[PDB]
Amino acid sequence: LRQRHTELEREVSRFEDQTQQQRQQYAQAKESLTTLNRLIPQVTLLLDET
Amino acid sequence: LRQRHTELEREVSRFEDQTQQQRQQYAQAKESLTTLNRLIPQVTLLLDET
Amino acid sequence: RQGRQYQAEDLEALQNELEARQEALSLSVNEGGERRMEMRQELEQLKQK
Amino acid sequence: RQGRQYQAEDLEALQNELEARQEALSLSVNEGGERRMEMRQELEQLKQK
Repeated sequence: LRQRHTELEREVSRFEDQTQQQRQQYAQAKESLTTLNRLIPQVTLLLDET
Repeated sequence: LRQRHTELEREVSRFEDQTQQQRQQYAQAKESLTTLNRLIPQVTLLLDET
Repeated sequence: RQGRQYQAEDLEALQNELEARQEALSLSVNEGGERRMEMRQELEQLKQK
Repeated sequence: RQGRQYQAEDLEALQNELEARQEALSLSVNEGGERRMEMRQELEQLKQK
């Protein structure tokens, strides 16, 4: 059971690392998407590269 | 523990409902924001009410 | 559809308001589900017990 | 800021992909949370044992 506890702590660390990395990365993706859909939600089409 | 099950079912129903409503209204407001910044992301400036 | 005329003449600020709402969306859901999800596990545990 | 010159000529696909990645945000965060808390409950059971 102590070996199980050690492996469980390892698994906690793995889950926390995965959750951190994914949440940060996709939060910055959220920010980028917000910037696109705010400043240029097809405002490029209004520009149309005319 | 079966009484605890009853209380747990009560809590589950409450949270399920609350989440359903809140997500519905917030998603509708989000879709409203998207409609704004899609149909009129300051496109009213190009309209300009001339 | 939301608001009834609700200052559509110059609505800019409302969008920023909605951003706050949008934020409160994720929070309001991220907590909620987890809570029920929490009890789900506990419920299972209780059942097992 | 994101990408260095990143299909600015026609970027809508990228907005769509980022929406998909936000769906992935929600899925991944919820899955990680539920798994880690269930295995925390397993930790508690092992502790009592």
